[PDB]
This record gives sequence, structure tokens and C-alpha cells, in this order.
Amino acid sequence: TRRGKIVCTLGPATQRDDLVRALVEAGMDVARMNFSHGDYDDHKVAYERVRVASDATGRAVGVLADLQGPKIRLGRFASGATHWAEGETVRITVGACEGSHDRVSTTYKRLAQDAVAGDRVLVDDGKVALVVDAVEGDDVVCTVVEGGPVSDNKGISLPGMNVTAPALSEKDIEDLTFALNLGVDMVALSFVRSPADVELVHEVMDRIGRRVPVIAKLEKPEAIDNLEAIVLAFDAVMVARGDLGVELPLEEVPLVQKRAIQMARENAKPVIVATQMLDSMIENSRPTRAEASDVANAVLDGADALMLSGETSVGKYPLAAVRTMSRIICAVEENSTAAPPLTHIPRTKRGVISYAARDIGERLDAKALVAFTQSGDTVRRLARLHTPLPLLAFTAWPEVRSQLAMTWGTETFIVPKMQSTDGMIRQVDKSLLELARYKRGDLVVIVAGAPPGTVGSTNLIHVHRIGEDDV
Amino acid sequence: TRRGKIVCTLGPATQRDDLVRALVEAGMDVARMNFSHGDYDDHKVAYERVRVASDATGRAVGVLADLQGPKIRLGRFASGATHWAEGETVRITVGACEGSHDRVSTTYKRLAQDAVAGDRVLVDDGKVALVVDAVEGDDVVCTVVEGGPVSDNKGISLPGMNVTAPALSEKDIEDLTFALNLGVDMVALSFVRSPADVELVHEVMDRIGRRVPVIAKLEKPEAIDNLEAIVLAFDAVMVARGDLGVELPLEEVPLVQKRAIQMARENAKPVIVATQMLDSMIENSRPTRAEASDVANAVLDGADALMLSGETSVGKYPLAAVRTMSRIICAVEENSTAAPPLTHIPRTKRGVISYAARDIGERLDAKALVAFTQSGDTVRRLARLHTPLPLLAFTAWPEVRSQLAMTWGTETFIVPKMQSTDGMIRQVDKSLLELARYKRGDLVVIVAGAPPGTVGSTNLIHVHRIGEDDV
Amino acid sequence: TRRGKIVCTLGPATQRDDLVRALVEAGMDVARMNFSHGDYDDHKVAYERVRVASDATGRAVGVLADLQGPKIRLGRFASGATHWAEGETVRITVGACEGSHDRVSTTYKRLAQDAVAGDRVLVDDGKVALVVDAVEGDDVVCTVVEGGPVSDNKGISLPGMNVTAPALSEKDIEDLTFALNLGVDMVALSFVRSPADVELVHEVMDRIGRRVPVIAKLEKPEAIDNLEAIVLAFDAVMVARGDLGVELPLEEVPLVQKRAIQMARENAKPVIVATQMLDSMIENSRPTRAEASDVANAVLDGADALMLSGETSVGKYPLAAVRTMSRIICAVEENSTAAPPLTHIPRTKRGVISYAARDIGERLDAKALVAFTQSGDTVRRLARLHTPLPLLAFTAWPEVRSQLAMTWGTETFIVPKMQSTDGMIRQVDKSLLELARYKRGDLVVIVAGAPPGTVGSTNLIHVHRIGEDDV
Amino acid sequence: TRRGKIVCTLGPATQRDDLVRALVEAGMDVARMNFSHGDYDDHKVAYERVRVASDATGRAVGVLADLQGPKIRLGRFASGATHWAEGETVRITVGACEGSHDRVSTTYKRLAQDAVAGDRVLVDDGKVALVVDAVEGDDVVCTVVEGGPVSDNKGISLPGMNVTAPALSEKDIEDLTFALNLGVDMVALSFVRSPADVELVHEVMDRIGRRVPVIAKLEKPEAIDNLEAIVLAFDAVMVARGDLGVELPLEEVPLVQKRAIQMARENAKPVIVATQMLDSMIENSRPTRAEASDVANAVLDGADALMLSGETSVGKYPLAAVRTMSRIICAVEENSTAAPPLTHIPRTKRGVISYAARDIGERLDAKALVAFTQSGDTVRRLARLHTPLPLLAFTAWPEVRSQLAMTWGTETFIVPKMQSTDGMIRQVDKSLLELARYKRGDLVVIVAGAPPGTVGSTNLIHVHRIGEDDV
Ligand SMILES: Nc1ncnc2c1ncn2[C@@H]1O[C@H](COP(=O)(O)O)[C@@H](O)[C@H]1O
Ligand SMILES: Nc1ncnc2c1ncn2[C@@H]1O[C@H](COP(=O)(O)O)[C@@H](O)[C@H]1O
Ligand SMILES: Nc1ncnc2c1ncn2[C@@H]1O[C@H](COP(=O)(O)O)[C@@H](O)[C@H]1O
Ligand SMILES: Nc1ncnc2c1ncn2[C@@H]1O[C@H](COP(=O)(O)O)[C@@H](O)[C@H]1O
Ligand SMILES: O=P(O)(O)OC[C@H]1O[C@H](O)[C@H](O)[C@@H](O)[C@@H]1O
Ligand SMILES: O=P(O)(O)OC[C@H]1O[C@H](O)[C@H](O)[C@@H](O)[C@@H]1O
Ligand SMILES: O=P(O)(O)OC[C@H]1O[C@H](O)[C@H](O)[C@@H](O)[C@@H]1O
Ligand SMILES: O=P(O)(O)OC[C@H]1O[C@H](O)[C@H](O)[C@@H](O)[C@@H]1O
Ligand SMILES: O=C([O-])C(=O)[O-]
Ligand SMILES: [Mg+2]
Ligand SMILES: [Mg+2]
Repeated sequence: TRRGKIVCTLGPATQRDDLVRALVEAGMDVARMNFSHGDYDDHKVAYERVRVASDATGRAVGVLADLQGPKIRLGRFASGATHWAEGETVRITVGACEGSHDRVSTTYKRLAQDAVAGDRVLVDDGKVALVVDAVEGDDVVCTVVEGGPVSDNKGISLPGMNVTAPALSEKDIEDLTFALNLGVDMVALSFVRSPADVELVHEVMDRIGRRVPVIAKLEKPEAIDNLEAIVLAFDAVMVARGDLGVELPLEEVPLVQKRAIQMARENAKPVIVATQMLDSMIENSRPTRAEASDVANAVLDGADALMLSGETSVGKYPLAAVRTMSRIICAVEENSTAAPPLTHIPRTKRGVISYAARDIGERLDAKALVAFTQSGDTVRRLARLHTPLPLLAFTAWPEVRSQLAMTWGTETFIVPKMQSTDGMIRQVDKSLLELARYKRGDLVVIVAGAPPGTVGSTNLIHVHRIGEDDV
Repeated sequence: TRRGKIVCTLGPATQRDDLVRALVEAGMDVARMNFSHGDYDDHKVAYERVRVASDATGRAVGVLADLQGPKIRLGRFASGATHWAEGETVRITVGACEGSHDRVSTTYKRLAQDAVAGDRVLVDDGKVALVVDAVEGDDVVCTVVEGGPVSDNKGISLPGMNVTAPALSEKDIEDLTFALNLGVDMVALSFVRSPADVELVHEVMDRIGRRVPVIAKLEKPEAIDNLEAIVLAFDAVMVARGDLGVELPLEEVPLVQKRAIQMARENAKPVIVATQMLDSMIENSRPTRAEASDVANAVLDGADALMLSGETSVGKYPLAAVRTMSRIICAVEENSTAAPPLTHIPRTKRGVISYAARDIGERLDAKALVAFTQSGDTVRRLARLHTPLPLLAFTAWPEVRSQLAMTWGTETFIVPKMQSTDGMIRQVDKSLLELARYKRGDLVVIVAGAPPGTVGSTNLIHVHRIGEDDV
Repeated sequence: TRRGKIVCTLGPATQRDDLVRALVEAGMDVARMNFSHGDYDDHKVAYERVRVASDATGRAVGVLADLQGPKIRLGRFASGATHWAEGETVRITVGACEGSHDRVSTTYKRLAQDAVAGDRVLVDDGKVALVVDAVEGDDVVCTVVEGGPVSDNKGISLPGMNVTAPALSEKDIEDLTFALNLGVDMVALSFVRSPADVELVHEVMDRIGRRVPVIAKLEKPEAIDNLEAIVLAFDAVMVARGDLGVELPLEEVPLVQKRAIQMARENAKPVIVATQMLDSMIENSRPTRAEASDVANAVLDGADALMLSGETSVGKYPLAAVRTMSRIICAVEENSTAAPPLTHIPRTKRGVISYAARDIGERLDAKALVAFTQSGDTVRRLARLHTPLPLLAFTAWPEVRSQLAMTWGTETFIVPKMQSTDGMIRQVDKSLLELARYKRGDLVVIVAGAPPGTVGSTNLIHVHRIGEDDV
Repeated sequence: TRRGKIVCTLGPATQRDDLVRALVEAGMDVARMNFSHGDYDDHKVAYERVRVASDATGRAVGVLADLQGPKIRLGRFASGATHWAEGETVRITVGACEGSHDRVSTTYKRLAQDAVAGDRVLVDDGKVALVVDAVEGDDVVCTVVEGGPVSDNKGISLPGMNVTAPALSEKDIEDLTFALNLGVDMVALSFVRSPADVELVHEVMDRIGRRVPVIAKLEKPEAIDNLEAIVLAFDAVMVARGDLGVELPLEEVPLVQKRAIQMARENAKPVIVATQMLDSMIENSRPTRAEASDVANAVLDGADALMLSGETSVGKYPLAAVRTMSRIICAVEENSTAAPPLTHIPRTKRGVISYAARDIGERLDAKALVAFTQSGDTVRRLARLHTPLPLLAFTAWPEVRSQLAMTWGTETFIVPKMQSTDGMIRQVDKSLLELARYKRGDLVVIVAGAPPGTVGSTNLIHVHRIGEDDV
């Protein structure tokens, strides 16, 4: 079965009974809750349906809260949706209005004040493009230069305009709070522009008394300019290609994607590739050849996880989207799990030990690699190496199981907090022997550490035959 | 500037004024004429517009004739189009019919005789899928299992059914004849299933007294099963992903593509990657992130050429399709031109000499690599290596200039047939000095051969300073 | 310290008081007792002096018994010695006689029956050469082709001739018996030709009730033709270049040496390079440039041990020979310990684990690698890799400490027979902390295995800080 | 047949009749004349015998003049000799005297001023060692620490001591003058310490109106400290191990040898390995195993030439020394001609083109590589790569044929100075067809250059079939 992980975004199309359950059954490893949409009630209900389906099927499902950040947006249209055709004049106003085809609000109140004739305005990640002709008091008068359909509250991007807005708005802070309290496993922050942005997420987490891993979404040039610092200061990154493809030239995105994946794997941080991977399946039961390709090449790039957005959130074929993405990933993986090699020899204890664990298990044809982890680190350092062998993480902290749902190749087992490595090893046998997949005598390679229950104590590798007296 | 080549298909959207000329101006290196559509008059006119624009701009443009081959298709509907929705019952008949929503003819007259309940029918490369429920005399009664809009003469594919059809129908043979006579530079054959299929193309070519390079289109499992023999028996291959993605699981296409590109470059045969690379630009001014990716990864795969089909033939943004594809290719190339390495040391004289020419020019920081070729082979063996250096082919046969339009990184110069290699070298200087860009004293590396005017005589490398007396 | 080990041969020049002690003090790691010379008393007394000096200094010293084997020899001459001049006719007869200048016996009773006109006869490793002219009944009539002095019982070789003889003569068997009883740590067999020869050595070992490691001496073509089988059937090999260089053309020896060392390391068997490495120091206090080179290149070849023969057995500068050999080895090793890489990935548990242990220790800058071994195998698989880090073997079998004295880079510590791996690790700390060299908190990598006391149970790696609570 | 070249030293043992001719016939590629011994008449006669034998046999033989340089020496003793025994007190004085056991002169007049208590004094490359106890006015009072016989004018070395003396003495200047006039092909300078030393050799060469290649002998620490500068400023280097092994610790020489050979090959300068390679053949008909090894490992190190000194100059088996050295070199080469790879990609035209020429020839199984050279450079850049294929140099300057006799793998043909490259190629065929080895249709790769007869103009590679019309 599949090694590459699948993130799905929840929405209107997953709101009906036991759709969430079908998604998990079809392979969803992480549920994304997008805080740009929905009411708190909708997010509670969805969260609850994910815990039910995860617990009831036995499959790990991480819940990731996506914070809107400083996303600039349109207001409402009287019709909910209009066509912006090439040649038309449109006003985007910071004043209040009855929104119509000709005149629509925006949430960015400095827009009239900061826009300059010549500026370009991409709507909805480029389904429409406009050029600013003038600013008349509150209105930015523009010409539609590339036409297309626009609708309520779609995003706008103003490439190069250097936008003033908090890294976390009042709304983001409250959504973060509600999400921490509800119990989510990870938090993603939109529009990261600095490694220091994670500090602000941590400040809130600490007031509230609870931290989880933070994912930087990469969709700003400033973020790509600071890629390594951001990969080091955050716990994960998402290549957020929708907005990245209008914040930067769309032609630069594929190499940015590839670099950012490599940078994540170099430093053992999960990385998610997001947005329009199967875009056409919003309306169609099968994807284009470019989509299938895009997904396969994200696998070969070495991405831990691929994400579906509108394909599951508002689309007509959410389940098929998930199964399809799963089939393409598996097709690549049946061929090879190899990823671009790392450009350094590991230097950290946990990196050096995990690297060696992998060598041992592959050279002996072990049935599995097994690694004990309290924070996930030791397992992340092995996962990044890719390996055809099962990579089975063991932990006593259930949150780590949900967190590891976004890490390549990794299934997790929860066991009691043990006071010794012999104890860790007995638990391995006990857990695996209750599975079909393992029987007594099977060869496994186990990484563990003492002093027990201490992050970063990893210090042993143990070649072990299940149940046999080799400890 | 750009190395990877761009094929565009002509059609209704380019029959409008000055468009062919704009396509060439925007970068089209090969024009595809698809013999599944059009009147012979349409193809004459289009051919003519390509020669005008090529000659008037100075840019080489190969004209490639695409033969329909044994493509199975629907007949006509009595509105020209219908919607096939999920749940509906459709009859596909080999009899005579009123074509309508409920019942439509097919060109494959063995269909009732070859179909079995359970067979799948993918229409229009999978925008609709049906399952055969029964065969009643002439009619194949099916249920729509994935719905979508259908129209006149859309192609159908029947995975699992064994289709009987000639490699070349009598229509194909007449189209081939007309195309040879009109003067096209290359010929592509659809649905190749055997290395022996090229013999049948050659049989006709010889009756008529004129051969050109033949491209195998790869869109049948039998073709992938015989990939190496087909790459060796034909002069080039096109990864034809539209049909390949319904003739095989669509999830297997991206790895088939990667292997087929490698197999082409191993044996120095041009390879084209085709179909839905920028699919959404049929209706939109900008592509998805998957499309951009797909195009970039075809570059990194090492494809000589990428093709646009509906994006230029019937679409709304033909020019933007071409410029966009050009921008993404250039973006990848500005980073690196490197391609997957070859899995052998070259053994043929022309391969060994071309390989060394490349080494010399790069290690001396020469301004350009120049190779004399009569058949194109010598240049193809260098092109496959990729190299950041200009790769300038010289020939006395204009056909070879058009043919080399589909080969990576290659600009061609036509010069007189010379009777010595010194003469070949003076012609190099003459031709390059007619450029603004090139000046006396510049370092170039020139490959040539004697006895002169003999295919495969390639046997010299000469490091030469333009206009200096070093010969 | 030095890593490459030094074998020394005992003889007249080491018989005097406290010389054996000075040899050990200067670095002797193995003492060779050559059973071609001396009476049993001589070997008793020598063995005794080696145990005293080893035990009193704390340096491991293996004692190796070298068995003469089916060495072919001359008989006796009436005057004990004659000069054979170039041009003279000499008979070597299988008839019994007290010899003379014209006619001398040989111990090889099939000589007249097996020799053919044309054969060459090299005496005493080639200081005199004859050509066989004829065989007349019992006498092999020869012409002296290269002159020199001969004496009683000097060895003769007939390159290319097929010798029929047991692997062990009755003298060898009795010497083996006396050597086993006296307590030697290893046994070398001269003139091995077959992997089956070790069976006969084992048959005797078993009659007597004692086995030790057996070294095949490589000094016969048959042995080089069967190099892998012999390396696999024996426990070690010695490149015995003196006889090898007359049994084969002397010009073939250096490559044979290099191959045989590689084949030993590939299969984790110790290998000794023997004979004339410092030949001139028999008479001089400093060696030639060729000698120094020869020694350095034996190190770079990857030899576990280098041997001195006449340089310590009969020479005038035995101590200087040993220190000089030590200074050259150290000089090469101070530069780099790197060795020709192995031509396979290790596949045995002990090899895979030892290889990984090495990776871990070097990548974490461990102070030492430690491996527990019961037969030495696990340590031999690490030793062959070379590593600049101390490689400290731990064992409960003292004989293994003596045996490991011929294995590269390896210092051995004897500890109690332990009943658990925790127990193994506490012993490590205890032993190392009794050195000035090691302190609490020092980082080591320990290889061990359970069940305890089981050959090949090796299955754990443990990164451990001396005395800290990390077990 | 042999690729590695053999230098021999001439002396008393080759002054006997027809010996020089036998030496050349047995393989001598360069004759060394050592100007520390012999009178000018002796060197005239020897030079003459070499030209006769070279010209009469058709084998190239370079003549190398070895200049004594600022060698420090003892004066004369009353008896022509003394025995210096261990424990005794000896004075070496800078005063003039007919010496005795107690007190003998030295040619180094700053010795009392530059020696300090503790310094070592090694005589005759270390047959005797003394330690400086004190300096009293002119006398350096020492204790003999390693005893032996000394005689008139023996060389002494003072490891570490910082010596002031001109690079060339008055005697060296006159020997250089006589050697230039007599017609030698190259000159070696002893005890080079600086890149600037070659300037003073050039100053004399220019006064006299004749330059030849200069070899730096490497036998001083200062020379190893400046190894690159010296390799670049001189035309060749000799690893002069006799003095190098007393000027430095003898144990450091093997690594110095290896890196000096590497540094020569990196910069395309010939390198000679000298002294005691076959030392014991001075007295014996067959060498030790260490010697054979030393010779083989000089080949594997990548040395262009190996040198015999006393083995041919004063020894009893000069011919056997030469044949034996030839047999060992061939034995290594039959195995592989490989040399340690270069640590850079070549950057000079001649290096890049020679490197490519070799690729082409090996990949096509060309019968030979042929390179035209006016100074030898182009051929030296190919020779350093080693190649199993014949490397045939073509030149119009006969002195270059003698000079190339010390470059690896290279046989030279003299031809007319031609005024075109076509003319160069016809000459190739004509010359080679007169050999047994070549026939019409044989495949060769020819390097040449225009303008013709201009050093460094190398700029063409031509694959050519002998006698065929392919130019
Ligand atoms: N069930 C468990 N019992 C004891 N220790 C555990 C358990 N799970 C994880 N650990 C500890 O977590 C460490 C690995 O944590 P980390 O460095 O974050 O990968 C190991 O060295 C273990 O000591
Ligand atoms: N303009 C020309 N005049 C004469 N011969 C040419 C010319 N251009 C190319 N060639 C020949 O074409 C050969 C390479 O052909 P091919 O093997 O088909 O690439 C060269 O070696 C030349 O011998
Ligand atoms: N001191 C010891 N006490 C008990 N067993 C030991 C000891 N030292 C080594 N061994 C065992 O010998 C194994 C390695 O032996 P071998 O495979 O022959 O190298 C280790 O895994 C240990 O189980
Ligand atoms: N017989 C010759 N006639 C003309 N040029 C020659 C001849 N022999 C050698 N050369 C030249 O030697 C040059 C290379 O010399 P070098 O730079 O020393 O390798 C080439 O460019 C040739 O032109
Ligand atoms: O591969 P490694 O040597 O374990 O490096 C991994 C790197 O990223 C980690 O996540 C840590 O933040 C760095 O300290 C470490 O250098
Ligand atoms: O050896 P190369 O020059 O790379 O050519 C590789 C292969 O390609 C060509 O198309 C030939 O048909 C093959 O026979 C040849 O071996
Ligand atoms: O896989 P390795 O650790 O290198 O072991 C390599 C070989 O050497 C040992 O001596 C065994 O007898 C062989 O069975 C084994 O194949
Ligand atoms: O680039 P290559 O041909 O290998 O040359 C490497 C070096 O060798 C020569 O001897 C030159 O003195 C250097 O200037 C040159 O850089
Ligand atoms: O000068 C030499 O050749 C030496 O010292 O070896
Ligand atoms: Mg975004
Ligand atoms: Mg010297």
C-alpha cells in the first residue's frame, strides 16, 4: 500500500453524512479545515466526524487548521457571481457598496491609497486579470485584460505591491484559539513572509497553554527568499501553489516547488504540495494528463504529502479525487520509492542513527523498520530517506500519531509509556503479532532510546526476530 | 533563449487571419496538420501559410502530417452535440441510424461483433465513460457510468476489446500521398502497434517516390510493449498521451512517458510529448499549476519537443498558449539544461564524435557547437546530450532544416554542397558573420566529415576561431 | 597508536636475554615460530619468553606456528656446502647418497619420475638456478644457469611442475601436535594448494582435541588459482612472497599480493604480507627506498599484518627492523587509514551491523568503536573497513585476544562471561575508565548481541556515553 | 609491449664493450650521465656509444645530464678511508686538511657556522650516522651513533639544516656547458630547493645559446614544500629517493613519491622515480620481493619513468637489471594501464583536445592515437592519461623525439615540417605503413594543429582510416 500521504480539504461537498467516513476509507491521511470559510459550528461538526471515522476504521487522520492570514479579498456581488469579460471597466472600491458587475468591495482598506496605475490585479489565482488605470477617491478603476468568472469573496493578488497587514489578524488569533481548544493536531499559517512569523503563532499557543506543529505556507516571494530560515523555524511547510503562482511568475513555481521539497527533506520537516493537482476533477470524473503527471512528479520530487483543495471541498467528485490521487501515487511507488538524494551526510545523532537503521533493514530484507518517537523527530529523519520497507512509528503520545499522518511512509502505533527498551521491544512484538501482517519469527529493525520517555535520547538499533529470545 | 522545441496543431482557431504567422512569431517550431479533420484545401492553405511565415521571419518551421490511422469513433448526432449523463442508456450501433442522444453510429463495423457485456467505452479520451450491458443485433447497449458532453465523431477507446484494423487504411494512404506531394517534412502515424508498421508507411512512400522521417505515435499498449524495437524502426516517436491514457491506466502514463523519452534519447531519435499539457488554456488565459508543472517536467525529462493540440487548433487562446509554454520552458532552462544521463557510453562513430565535440566546446567555453549533417544524425546525437551551448547544424539539404526543427537546441544553416572540409569551415564563418550576434575571433567547435556529401562520414573536430587563419 | 599489525619471526637473533621482551615492547603483535628450524626445546623456551613479555607488558601477542609443509629439499653434502658455478653439470638424484658437488639427493622421491628436460630448478628461493637437461634412471642431470653457493637441505622449486605430496608430512603432523599442546594461538600451513587441505589440518586438530585458526600460506599457483575457495575454507591467508616468487614468475607477485589482500578483506579473513619487506636490515641499520616503499604499499593495499622473517630471526638489527617497520606503517596511517573499497555491499548480519557501527561512530565523532566478539568474526568485519577510530574488541575468551592480534586496528579487552547486554556495556565502561585515556562522558559505539555467549548473535548497536545513565 | 619508460645510469659497468648497445637493445629509453663521477672523456665516449646504438637500432634514446648541484661532501683522508665505530668522536672541520679518523674536512664552509649541537650527520645516504655534540671554532665535534666505513669525498646530509649555497656551483656550470655542447637532450639539477633555481639554469643555457628541458630532482624538504611551483617552473621532476630519504625521514618518502607523481601528471610534466628500485641486483641476478613490488607500485602510481642507478652504473648484472625492470612493468601493464585519475577536468586547449582524442580512440577501438607535437606538450597531456592504445607522436624536431623518450607510452616518428594538416595526415599513413603494425584501412585518431609549425596551435581531431579518402 501507499506511502505518500494525502491531505484533503473539507467543505460543502464533504458536509453530508459519512462522506468524511468515505474519505478516510478511501485514503485521507489529513483533513484540512480552511478557516477562510465556514462557521465555528461547521468546523466543530467536521472535526468530530474525522475523529469518529479515524477511530472507527483504525486509520490515523491528522486534523490541520488552515489560518487565513492576511489574505486580501473581494466583497460580494448582488448575484453571487458575474462574468468579467475582456475590455470591461471594473471598479474595486475600499468604500462600502452594493456589489455588482461594475463595482465591488475589497477587504484591503489601503488599496486605493497604495495602488498605482499600471498595477496588475489577479483574481482568484488568475481566473481573471485586470490592470489599474486610475484611482478616484476610494475606487480603483481597472480594465479587464483577461476575462473570466468572478464570485463572492474571491482572493485578489497584487504582485509586487508591498502589502501592510498583520501576520496574524484578530480573526486569525481567534480561529487559532478555537482550533487549539477544539483539539486539532497541526496549524498552517497562510502568507508566511518571515521565520519570525512562527514566534507570533507560538506566543498565542503559549498564552492558551497548548502548542502543536506549525506549517508555513509558501505563497509569497519573501518566503521563498527566506526559505531555509523558514524551514528551520517552522515544523513543516506547504507548497501553496494557488497563491504562489500569482505572487510569483507562474513559470517559476515548478522549480520553487522542487527546491522547497528538497529543503524540507534536508532538515527532516514534512512538506505538502498543494493546489490544483487534480483541479479538473472538480467537474470531471477523470483528470487531465497534466494533472496525472503533476501528481506523479510530486511523488518523485520526494513530497511527504499531496493536497486536494476544491477537488474535495466544493467539487462533485471528492471520493474519486482521492482514489485517483491514490492510484497515481501507488503506480509511481510500485516502480520505485527513491527520492532525490540528500546533499549532506546526516550530522545529528537521530539522523545518523535513523540513516543506519535504514541501511541495516534494507540490506537484511527486514519485514519492517520500527522507530520509537516521542516528538516524531527520529521517524521524520528516516521517512525523508524513503525506503520500500514499512516504516512503523511507535509512540505513547496519540497526538504524535495524528502528526505523523503527514509524514511519508509512516504508520503509527500507540503503546504504553515504558520504562525500558526491553519493554519497548516486547510492545513491538505484542502490537505487531495482533496484525495479520506480522507473525513470530519475522525480522524487524527497531530504533529506540534511553533514558526512556525522553525526546532525543534515541541511541539503539536492535535487529529483532518477533517473539524470539534475542534481547 | 529557448532550446526545447514547440509543436502546434493547426485548426479552425488558426484558420483566421494572420494567425499562422503569429504562431511562428510566438515560437512554433513545428506545425502539425491533423488528417482526422479538414478538407485537402484546408491543409493546402495551412501548409502555404506556414511556408510564408517561416520564409518571411527566417525561422525554421517543420510541417508534420499526422495520419489518423485506425482511430475508432462515433458518427454524427442530429444536433452535432448532446450531454451523456450518468445513469442514462446509450446505444452505439454499427447499423444505419438517426444519430441522437439515445443512439449513435460508429466507424467500427465489427463493434457489435467484438463487444462483450462488461466492456468499457471511454469517449473523447475519457470525458465520458460507458459500460456495455448487452449486444442486440447491431446495437451495443450501454450505461453511462461517468457523464460528460459528447459531439460528432469523438473518438472511442475499448480497453480489453481486441480491435482489428489496418495500420494504414485506404484513407490514410491517400492522405499520406497528398501530404508527400504537397511537400511536408515529416509524417506521424497514429496507433502504431508494431515495429513492422513503418514498413507499410515506407511501401507507400516508395511507390510515390518520396520518403520523409516517420514518427511513431505511442498510444497503444502493444507500442509500449515494443518500445525499443519501435524507437529503432521509426525515426521518431510522439508520446500521444490523450489516447495512451485510455488505452492504458492513466496512472501509468507518466512513467511510460519518462521511459519513452529516455529510449528516444538513448538511440538519438526525436521525441515529442503531446496532449493536454496546457489543456485548460483552451478556455482560459492562464493554465493550472499542474499544467505548468507538466510542461516543466517534460523539459526535465529531456523531451526534444512539447506539443499543443486543442490549445492551438480549436481553442480561444492559441497565441497565449504558445507564449506560455515558451515561458515555462525558458524558466526551467535558465536554471539548467541538464537531462537524465544516457545509460551507455556512445559506440557509433557519430555518437562518439558528437559526444567529444560537446566536451571540447564546454571545457573551452566555446561560443557555439557547429555540426555538419546530411541526414541530421550527427546533430541528433549531440542534441540528445543537452548542452547550454548553441548547437548550430549546417546542411546543404533544406529538408534537413525543417526536420531538425523538432530536435532539441538546434538552429540550422543551409549552405552549398562543398567539396572539402576547409570549404565547410569557411562557410561556417560566412554564415555566422552575417549575424549581428557573432564577431571575428570567437571560439567555435566544428564537426565535419569526409568524404564530403556522404551520410555518416563524420570524422573530424576542429576548434576554430571565426575568421582567423587556423585551418 | 599504529593500526597495522606486525608479525615477527623468532630465531637465533632473538634467543638472548630480554630480547623477546624488547620485541614486544617495540611492537610485535604476533610471534612466528618457524618449524623448519630449531628443535622443540628452542620453541618451548621462545614461547615461554613471549608469554612472559606479553603478560608483563599487557600487550597482546599471538603465537603462530609455521609448519614446513611439503617443502622439497636437497639432501646433505659431504662438506656441508658447495659452490655451484655457471656452466657446471650437476645431478639431483632420488637415489640415496651423501652428496657432493656433482651429485646430491633430494627428499622428493618422485623427482626423476616427474621432471622433464627443460624444467628450471631454483634453489633457496632462486639464489641458484639450474636447467634440467635429462633424466637418467634416478638422476636429474642439469646445467647450472645462475651460480651460487648451496648447502645441506636447501629448498628447491620446480616452477610449473606438478608436485604430488600430502598437505602435511609426518614431520608437520608431529610439529602441529607439539604446537597445539604447547598452546599456540594459530597455525600456518605452507604450500597449501587446495581448499580441502584445511580438512587434513582439522583431522589432526580433532584427534588431539584442540582447534585454532589456520592460515593458508599462498606460495603455489594452484593456491592462487583457487584463491577464493582457500580464503573461504581457511581462517586466514599469508602472502608468502619468498616461495611465491619462485613458484610463479617474480614479476606476477605484486598483483597477486594485491588481489589476495582484497579477497581476504572481502570475506573478512585476516591477511599477512610476508618476506623481504625489510630484507637489507639483516645487515644494515637502515633499509633501502624499495623496502620502505614495499612496506607502505602493503599498508595501502589493506593488509592486516606485515611480517618480518630474517630481519628478526637471524639478522643483526632485529629491534631496529621492528621499530622501522612501525614508523613506516604509522607514517602512512597518520596520512590516511583508507583502504581499497569492498566490491560488494555487506550482506551478513555481522557485516551489515559492523559496517553501520562504523558509519555511526565516524559521523558522531565517537571516541571509539567497541565490538563484542566470541570468535572474532564481528570485529574482523569492522576491521577490514579500516577506520581512523579506535576499534576495541571485547571478549570473554582470551584465545580470541591472541587471535585478534593479527587483525587490523584492533586492541582487545577480556572481561567476564556476561549474562546480559546491559552487563556487556557496564564492563565496557569499567574497562575503559581504567585507562588514563578515557573519561566519564566520552562517546562510544558498542556492538553486541543476544542471546549472550552465542557466536553470530550480534544484533545491537548502542551509542553510549561512558558512565551515564543511557542504557 | 612496454609503455613505462626506463632510465639507466652509465658507469664503469657499462664502459665494457658493446654493453651500451645491449642496454638499448634490452630497453633503455634514457641514458643518465652522472656528473658527480667520471671525466669529460668518459662522458663523451659514453654519449657517443648511445647515439650509435640509438641510431643503429631505431630506438629513441634520450641522453640526460645529471648535475651534482650543491652536494655537501667530506674531504680526503690520508688512507682514502676510515672506519667510524659506534661511540667514537669525530670532527668534521671547515679548515682544510688531509683528513684522518679523528678529523676530516668538508666542502661546506658554513658548516661550523650553521650546524648546532643535536644535528644529525648522515654519510653516504646513511651507511654511517653521527650526532653533533659541539662546535669549536672551525670543527664540528660529533659522536658516531651508527658505525661504518667512510671514504674520500662521501656525501653528507644534515636533515633539517638550512643550507646556503648557489643552486649551481662553478663545477655545475662548466659541466652544464660541456653537456650542452656535447648535445644532450635534457639536464637534471640536483638539490633543487626553489622554482627560481631553473632561472639560473636558463641564464647559463642562454649565454651558451642552447636550451634543453630541465628536470628538478626532488631530494630536499624545501623542494617538497614548493612542489607545485617547482613542477610548474621546471619541465620535469625526478623523485630522487636516495637523498630524499636522508634529507627527510625515510618513512615519509613513499607518500611524497606518490603525491609528486600526481602533481607531475596534473600539470603534464614527466616524472622519474629513482634509486634503489632494484638495489640488490647490484650483487644478485634476481631482486627481492620488496624491489619487485617497489617497481610495480611506481607503475601504478603513474610514473612516466623508473630509473636504475648502481644497478647499471657499477653493478654486476646491468643487463639483467634492465630486462627484469622491463618484465615487472609489462606484467603490471598486461593487467591494466590505469593511473590515478586527475583531480581536475582539463582547461587548456591542448589538454582538452588530447583528453577528447583519447576518448574517441578508446571508444572506437582505434589502432592508435597519433599526435603532432612541436615542443612535446600536446603529447604529454595525452600520455599522462594513460591509455592502452599506442600513442604515436609525430614531430619535425628530432630533439623532441629524444625528449619524449622519458614520457609514458610514447613512440615518436620524425617527419618533414609540413605546411598543411592534410600533409601531416598523409605523412602519418606513409610512416605507419612502413611498419609491420599498420595496414591500409587501419583506424587511427590524429591530433594536429594550424597554423602548422606553431607551438600550441593544436586544434583538430581527425578519425582516419590509413590510406582511405577520408580527409
Ligand atoms: N512508548 C515509549 N516509551 C518510552 N519511551 C518512548 C516511547 N515512545 C517514545 N519514547 C522515547 O522517545 C525517544 C525518541 O524521541 P524523538 O527524539 O522525539 O524521536 C526515544 O529515545 C524514547 O526514549
Ligand atoms: N554542405 C555540405 N556539403 C557537403 N557535405 C555536407 C554538407 N553538409 C553536411 N555534409 C556531409 O554530411 C555528413 C554528416 O551527415 P550525417 O551522418 O547524416 O549527419 C558530414 O560528414 C558531411 O560529410
Ligand atoms: N563477554 C561476553 N559474554 C558473553 N557473550 C559475549 C561476550 N563477548 C561477546 N559475546 C558474545 O559473542 C557475540 C559475538 O560473537 P561473534 O559473532 O563470534 O563475533 C556477541 O553478540 C555476544 O553475544
Ligand atoms: N611536421 C610538422 N608540420 C607542421 N606542424 C607540426 C609538425 N610537427 C608538429 N607540428 C605542430 O605541433 C603543434 C603542437 O605542438 P605542441 O604545442 O608542442 O603540442 C601542432 O599545432 C602542429 O602544427
Ligand atoms: O540531517 P541532519 O544532520 O540530522 O540535519 C538536520 C538539520 O535539521 C534539523 O531539523 C535541525 O533543525 C538541524 O540542527 C539539523 O542540522
Ligand atoms: O552509440 P550511440 O551513438 O549513442 O547510438 C546508440 C544507438 O542509436 C542509433 O539509433 C543506432 O540505431 C543504434 O545502433 C545505436 O547503438
Ligand atoms: O556479506 P559479508 O559480510 O561481506 O560476508 C561476505 C562473505 O564472507 C564470509 O566469509 C562468509 O563465509 C560468506 O558467506 C560471505 O558471503
Ligand atoms: O588543463 P590541463 O591541460 O590539464 O592543464 C593543467 C595545467 O597543466 C600545465 O602544465 C600548465 O602549466 C597549467 O597552466 C595547466 O593549468
Ligand atoms: O640523486 C638521486 O638520484 C638520489 O638521491 O636518489
Ligand atoms: Mg493561498
Ligand atoms: Mg641525490
